[PDB]
Amino acid sequence: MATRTQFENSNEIGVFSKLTNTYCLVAVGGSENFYSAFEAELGDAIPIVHTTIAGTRIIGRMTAGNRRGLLVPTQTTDQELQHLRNSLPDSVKIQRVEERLSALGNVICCNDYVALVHPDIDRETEELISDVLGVEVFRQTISGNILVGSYCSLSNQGGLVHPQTSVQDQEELSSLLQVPLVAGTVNRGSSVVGAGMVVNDYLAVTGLDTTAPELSVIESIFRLQ
Amino acid sequence: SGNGAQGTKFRISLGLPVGAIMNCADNSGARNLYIIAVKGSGSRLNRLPAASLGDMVMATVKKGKPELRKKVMPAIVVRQAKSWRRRDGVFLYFEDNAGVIANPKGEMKGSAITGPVGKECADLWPRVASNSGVVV
Amino acid sequence: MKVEIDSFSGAKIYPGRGTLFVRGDSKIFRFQNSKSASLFKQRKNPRRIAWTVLFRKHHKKGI
Amino acid sequence: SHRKYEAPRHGHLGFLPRKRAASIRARVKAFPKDDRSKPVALTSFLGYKAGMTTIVRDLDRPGSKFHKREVVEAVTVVDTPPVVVVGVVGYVETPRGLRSLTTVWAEHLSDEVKRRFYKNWYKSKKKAFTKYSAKYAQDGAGIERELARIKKYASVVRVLVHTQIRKTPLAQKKAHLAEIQLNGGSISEKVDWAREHFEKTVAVDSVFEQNEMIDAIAVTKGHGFEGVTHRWGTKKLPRKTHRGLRKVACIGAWHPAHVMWSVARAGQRGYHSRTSINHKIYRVGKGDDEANGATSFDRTKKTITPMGGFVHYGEIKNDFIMVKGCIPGNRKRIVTLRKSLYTNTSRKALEEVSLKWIDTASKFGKGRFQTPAEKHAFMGTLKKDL
RNA sequence: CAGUCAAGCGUUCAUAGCGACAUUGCUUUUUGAUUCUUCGAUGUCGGCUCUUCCUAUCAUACCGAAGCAGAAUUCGGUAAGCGUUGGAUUGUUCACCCACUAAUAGGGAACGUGAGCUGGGUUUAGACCGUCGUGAGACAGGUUAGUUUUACCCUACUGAUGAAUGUUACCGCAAUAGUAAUUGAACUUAGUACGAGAGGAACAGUUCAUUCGGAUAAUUGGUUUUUGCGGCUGUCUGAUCA
RNA sequence: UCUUAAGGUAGCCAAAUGCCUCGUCAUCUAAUUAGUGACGCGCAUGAAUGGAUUAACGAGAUUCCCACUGUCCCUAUCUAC
RNA sequence: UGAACAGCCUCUAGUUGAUAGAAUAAUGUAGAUAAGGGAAGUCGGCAAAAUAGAUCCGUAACUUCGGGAUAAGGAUUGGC
Ligand SMILES: [Mg+2]
Ligand SMILES: [Mg+2]
Ligand SMILES: [Mg+2]
Ligand SMILES: [Mg+2]
Repeated sequence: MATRTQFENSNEIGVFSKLTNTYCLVAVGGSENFYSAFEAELGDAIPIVHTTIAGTRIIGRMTAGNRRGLLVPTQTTDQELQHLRNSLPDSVKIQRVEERLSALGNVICCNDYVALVHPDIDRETEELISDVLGVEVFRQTISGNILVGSYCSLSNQGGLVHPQTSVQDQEELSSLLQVPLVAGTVNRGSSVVGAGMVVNDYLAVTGLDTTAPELSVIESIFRLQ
Repeated sequence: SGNGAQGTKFRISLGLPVGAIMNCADNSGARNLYIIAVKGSGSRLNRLPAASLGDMVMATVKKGKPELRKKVMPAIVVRQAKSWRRRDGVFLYFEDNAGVIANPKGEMKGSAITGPVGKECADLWPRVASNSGVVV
Repeated sequence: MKVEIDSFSGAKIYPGRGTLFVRGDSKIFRFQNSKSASLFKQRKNPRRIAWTVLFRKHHKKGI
Repeated sequence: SHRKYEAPRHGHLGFLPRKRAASIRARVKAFPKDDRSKPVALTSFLGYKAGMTTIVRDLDRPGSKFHKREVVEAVTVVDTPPVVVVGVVGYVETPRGLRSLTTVWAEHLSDEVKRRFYKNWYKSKKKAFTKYSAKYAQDGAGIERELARIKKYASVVRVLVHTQIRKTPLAQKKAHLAEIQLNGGSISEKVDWAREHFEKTVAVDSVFEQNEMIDAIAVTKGHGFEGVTHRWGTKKLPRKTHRGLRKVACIGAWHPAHVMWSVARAGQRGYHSRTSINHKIYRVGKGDDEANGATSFDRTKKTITPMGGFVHYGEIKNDFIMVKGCIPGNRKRIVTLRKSLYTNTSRKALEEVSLKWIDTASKFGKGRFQTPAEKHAFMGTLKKDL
């Protein structure tokens, strides 16, 4: 399933949510339908944490997540950090990042094995990503889009990239990430695919205005069947 | 703001009246935006309609590309440079006035934002938070 | 609460006190008062202003 | 002809005349409505405004964007020594309104309350209530006939109380005396409570408690004669205006051939009695206690007084009320704090408030330190300290 | 500006909404008509500022009717409590566009308001052009430059004292007078009711905001004769210190 | 061809001269009864009543732009008299 | 000091005259400063602000070839 969901009318689910294999994060100011989608589809096996990052309802663009670790910005308060430490399982590691770009979901596009980052990140932050997430890192842009997290949706099975992407960039990124990539649109043609939707190994959640060919492209590239 | 607001906004000290020229932060090829109107502003005799951070305004491109000049379009203020108070009581300000171009529903005409944006704007507009590099 | 440090003088900043300034290169400065804020805007070097923590650390005064 | 552009009226017509108040202590024009089921308690209290400070607390509003997040708010401090009960009075109700019929005083009156009955205290024989105390020290003869008179009549019982001005840093020495309504029990229970509490002190926590919405009645800060531009907020006339520009241009039409009362004019600004409602109590502090300024999270033993004392006031050695926001009147002024005239739910009047940190830095400048121990620890040793 | 009658329009159907041929009125925010008052002078444009009043109600409150399924809209009632904006051009009133908004309703008060302002226009004397005139000169033709006086009196209004009520002091009562709050958005209800679909509400609840008002100065900003501290120029006190 | 002494030539223009008129088209602006460039059956332009052009100059009249600012949003404070 | 019988301070000489005292309300007259915006004010940028000396670099259209021109636009300046 690519599950049709709105955040109070918003068809961008990746902005307000962060979904990994092991956990899920949702914003505190959410509707009953928005919570019920993650509660029904994810089930009781996977914890869902209602969280606020840096005083903001936006959490997907603020944080970058992995099954092994979670990265939070410097502006995240101690109460939010302690609540995430209690609510999250003991396996994941939560570490604050002290870096100027500070919006880790926009900066970092990552999965379990390999990650794409903004080219201009600091070397200490790159080593921190490689340490906490245990993930090999490449500094690359998707056809000149420096915000790889906003302009790519990535999982273990496959990836969706920006629609206006050069084909040469598509095989280059596909060989670099060792996963097949498809250029496509989400939410009735919105270009920002990573902000448009969240995905993991068995679930994808998207906006209600995402059309049927777009949803078919999602389930084909992410192998959710 | 008005239609495309995702939630409400606390009152930010108004810093951009009508006639203000702010930098154009996105990559749409426009250089500055000239504010002619503020969405949702009230009516008082002699009072100029002023804008704050996170507000949607009506603006014209005074300097930039000729297909963007000589027409009115909606814009969103992302940097204010007039100091305002949050409910945790810090007084903060950027060093320039800056906004981006959008449609009336709020999605950006451009694709990337240079420089910081305010969290009071990023929470209120998700497309701005999507294309934003750093949110403070 | 959190007690922040002055970006110019190293003084302790209590909640609701002073100002904050986000520069165009996305760097955050925090000023405890208008005196240190105005010295920052006048572009003085804190290594040469005699009452700052960075000056006293440089000059080994009370260290 | 008609006004070309509409605009709202400058100023509020219900706050006229903008004259100076009759006294420096504002009158309580209305008390909370009585019900004869609760125990006998006062409806109000007297204190002295000391100054303002900030706090940090965790906001609890289920639905706000700042839910479960720290906010910093401005509070004002009212120094409240325990008030001394001297006297009760009863009011019968006539077709021309309420009317007092008797007043029964306490026996021993202190000097600070009997200074209220004098303009030249230093040259006096101090003969005040001397024949009244001579009416006392019999068995009961001239006393409980007036008390049973208040029981037999007098549908409203009010208590004469007076502050303890000598416990405050004020240099006045002459206490303030007031009537406070009792709002519990029957008439006999009210006057029995008063008779038992003659010459006795009543503390502020007996009448107030935390998270209670109260009203402040006080006379505002005076400003003397003021022009129309700041007194009423009218628009300044343009720069090239002959004969001045802080004025109102048209003060009326040709007809009616008089200046109207509704036209804004120059005169006295400030020193008006005001009643400001719905102020939440954050802390009822005890003066017989160190760590008044400490919370459960801060836990550093410091009193509520800032560094160098409150500016123009001094110390807070007595009990105090920390109340949210601004109240009318300036520092060192008598202020009457009153219970609310109605029950407010509002999901804001019912919020339970627990403070996290209280500011005790100096208000006589940009204070950097909360305690002298913290200042000494930060700055190290000085030349004056050996 | 409002009625009465109703041949017709409205698929059908006079009157949901309109309404010809006729006819009865109201108003003095149009322009006329008249010459009553003023020629030993009542300062004739417009704008700015400010108060109050009227209702023939643009919006907001509660309702009735529909060619009212919902959404949007139209007609009407009680209603003047409350509001009715920012600009480009023009001296303008008016107009015409841009835009926001719940809405950008109409008017009066000596065509409100010049010892309140302004002086762009009109409307003296300088000057130019066009037309007219032999000419001096003329032109609800165009253009440019052109002194805006006085309140200290009485009343009114805003504030401030105060004799006399045996004296003085404290605490009060309340006749009368005034009065104040206003409007919107978002979430949810709910893609629900309704509908064939396109579309698409409302009540209760929550969080904010606009306009207004009364205070206040903990914080932030402004202000500096704290001439408080430091720096700098020129000169003077022989230099130094000051 | 008529009429007349002869019928406005070269140039110029909604010009300080154009009633209609806020003329029409373009440009300038988000929007222009303003400005500029064109057009000309020009109420009523025009050749020492001087026509057209023109560098430099102007306490002359008008429009736009940059800088600048309490002119303004929206007022606040200080000094002397 | 400085280009300078500019402005500012001093020497010789000459005055110390102009009803005074006490407070520091409004409105004035004269002098000033203002966050953010920058003519949205107004008939109209009225008024105020900004620029400013000197040295070096650089300087357009047009022109009656003389100018425009300090065009515009940049950099520097103390003491030892
Ligand atoms: Mg105006
Ligand atoms: Mg008028
Ligand atoms: Mg009107
Ligand atoms: Mg202070």
